[PDB]
Amino acid sequence: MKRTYQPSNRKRLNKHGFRSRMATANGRRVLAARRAKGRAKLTVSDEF
Amino acid sequence: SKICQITGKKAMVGNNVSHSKRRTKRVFDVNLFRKKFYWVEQDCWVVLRISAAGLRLINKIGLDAAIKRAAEKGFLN
Amino acid sequence: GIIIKPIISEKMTAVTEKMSERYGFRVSPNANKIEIKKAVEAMYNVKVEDVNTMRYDGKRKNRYTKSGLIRGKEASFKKAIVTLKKGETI
Amino acid sequence: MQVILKEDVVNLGYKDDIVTVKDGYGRNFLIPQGKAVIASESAKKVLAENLRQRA
RNA sequence: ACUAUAGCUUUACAUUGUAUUGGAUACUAACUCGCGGGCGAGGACACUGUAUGGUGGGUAGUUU
RNA sequence: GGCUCCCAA
RNA sequence: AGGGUUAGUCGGGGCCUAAGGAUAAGCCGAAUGGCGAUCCGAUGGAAGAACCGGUUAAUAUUCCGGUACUGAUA
RNA sequence: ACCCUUGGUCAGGUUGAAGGUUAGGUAACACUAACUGGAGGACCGAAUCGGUAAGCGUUGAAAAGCUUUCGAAUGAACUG
RNA sequence: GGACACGAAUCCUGUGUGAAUGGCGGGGCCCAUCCCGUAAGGCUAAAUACUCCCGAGAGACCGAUAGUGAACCAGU
RNA sequence: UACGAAUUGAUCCGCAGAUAUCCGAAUGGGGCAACCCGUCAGGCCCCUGACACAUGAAUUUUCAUGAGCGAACGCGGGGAACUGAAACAUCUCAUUACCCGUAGGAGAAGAAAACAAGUGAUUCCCUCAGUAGUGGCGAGCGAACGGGGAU
Ligand SMILES: [K+]
Ligand SMILES: [K+]
Ligand SMILES: [K+]
Ligand SMILES: [K+]
Ligand SMILES: [Mg+2]
Ligand SMILES: [Mg+2]
Ligand SMILES: [Mg+2]
Ligand SMILES: [Mg+2]
Ligand SMILES: [Mg+2]
Ligand SMILES: [Mg+2]
Ligand SMILES: [Mg+2]
Ligand SMILES: [Mg+2]
Ligand SMILES: [Mg+2]
Ligand SMILES: [Mg+2]
Ligand SMILES: [Mg+2]
Ligand SMILES: [Mg+2]
Ligand code: NA
Repeated sequence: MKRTYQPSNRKRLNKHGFRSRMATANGRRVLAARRAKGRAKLTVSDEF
Repeated sequence: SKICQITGKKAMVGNNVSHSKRRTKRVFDVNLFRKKFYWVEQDCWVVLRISAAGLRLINKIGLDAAIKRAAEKGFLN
Repeated sequence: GIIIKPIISEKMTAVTEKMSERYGFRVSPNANKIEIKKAVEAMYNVKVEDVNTMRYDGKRKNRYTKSGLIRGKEASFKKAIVTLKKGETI
Repeated sequence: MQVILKEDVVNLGYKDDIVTVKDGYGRNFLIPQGKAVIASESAKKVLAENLRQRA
């Protein structure tokens, strides 16, 4: 049975990466909210 | 950003009011158009996006004076 | 000073007992072969023939405190196997 | 529209005079085609002065 | 079903002017389109703004 | 593989 | 806890473009913005260039010995 | 789910369309015979895609499965 | 059409018009008298609002399932 | 734990300096943030360290200014619905929530084409007053003049 999560690093960074968040105004809104909450990880670019 | 370059007029927000006083949001739009003008002082042709009220002011006080007044009022740019 | 420390290990001892013109250094991860070569010439007054490099990432480790557990990492480094000209040692 | 006349105009004479016309007839025809110019106060004063220097 | 409404559509004013025996014709200069990098075709119409009358389960809020 | 045939080219 | 992954020739990238994306000149639009041909963008095109034998507890067309090739530079 | 660009895959066996050649036959076509040929949302059947019927499972090995059976398998195919 | 306490005097304007130079405007529909003021140019402190932060203090506020989600490895 | 520094004045405290890798408005060009690839002037020597190389607005290519982030308070541009009216459409919720733009230490307002039936620019507090009004005259909403103060 195929499950919902099928990993792909290129797709992950294209969809949720730091540059894609910075591209639009609402992505920068998301980044500002996460910084205000104080999250240790800001985007999926942080994980390794 | 469709604004009359001579008068500065822009679209207004108002209501459609039915007979039963139902109120619906609406826009009053400017009677706006692009027109080509002969500028006599510089002997040139200038295309202006203006309203009919702006055209009335131009026909009243001349195109050069209207352009100068609009520039001093900040409408022209 | 890109060179951090020499490599003392069984593999390095075996390769030096075999060839005797080969020496292993641990250097900064961003130093390429030309600068590793010039640096070892400066630090030891020898002529260098060839350089082989490999990048190591740090090992992941488990720091143990009184209450629980923390996840940490060691620093990354670069290995540099250095071949001197036939006749010289370190 | 109030216009000083600059050249001769058919069906509307009075060269070098003050005349009223429809705004389109004069914004789209005369002023673009050189004859006539809008009679602002400065141009009215200059025209009156030229008339007094002629007379 | 009741009330609105996007859209479509009618007329008036503005954009919008000139002549002839008014409401028709004609004109070109506003305005629109094509070609080439001015020329051709239209033309005071068309288009758009304001107002107005129709149509409007396409859409919405409700009642029963 | 050239080559032959075909049309959906 | 200590050790272990070695490349001019292997793979990738550096070069090129597709869908698409971001934009220039311009266009549209209460604002935030939306369009719009050069650039980006592989899943495709181009890539210059070997090997037989040994060898570790753990690497090998990468280390060692023989046979070569390929590109710059003086 | 659908679409766009660019790649890949489909053991083996069967059947025998168009067409071609050589005979007869025609005024010429027509029209019969043999061989050849290898078409097809053609046939049987692995990989593969799907999910017909039955059995098992139902605090299951599994938040939809397994075994047997069954459909398609050069295409309106499957797949990265 | 909108804002004004106000669901059509005052103020604003999408659309179409359009003066005056003692004149004009206002006093809740409209006229006259009376009274008040002088539009279509601009600037201006104080008394007013708030606390990310720094310093000094306080509480008939809590005392580890309370008090901030977080007294500790906490936006972990 | 070692090993060192320190009365020739360490460590520590106050003020002033030096250095300050990479990403990020990121600004030499790209990019999958913390990476890849360059040009021109020099200096070393295929490779290195140190310069410069963005865009928009005043401006005359020399020059200053801006971009981004960030508590609340201010001003402005858009702007709901649940709810209440014991249903619901005018009305209410509310010129609220929310989105967007943009200042300052405060901002906005402010010196009568004013209120009134004598006062004399703004702002804020207490009253006037739940009054005058307004409203399917329902649910509700709700002033101003005057007086007392801060300034
Ligand atoms: K080597
Ligand atoms: K390597
Ligand atoms: K499969
Ligand atoms: K101020
Ligand atoms: Mg372990
Ligand atoms: Mg319905
Ligand atoms: Mg409702
Ligand atoms: Mg390219
Ligand atoms: Mg590829
Ligand atoms: Mg192995
Ligand atoms: Mg078949
Ligand atoms: Mg099968
Ligand atoms: Mg089959
Ligand atoms: Mg707690
Ligand atoms: Mg850039
Ligand atoms: Mg109700
Ligand atoms: Na850069």
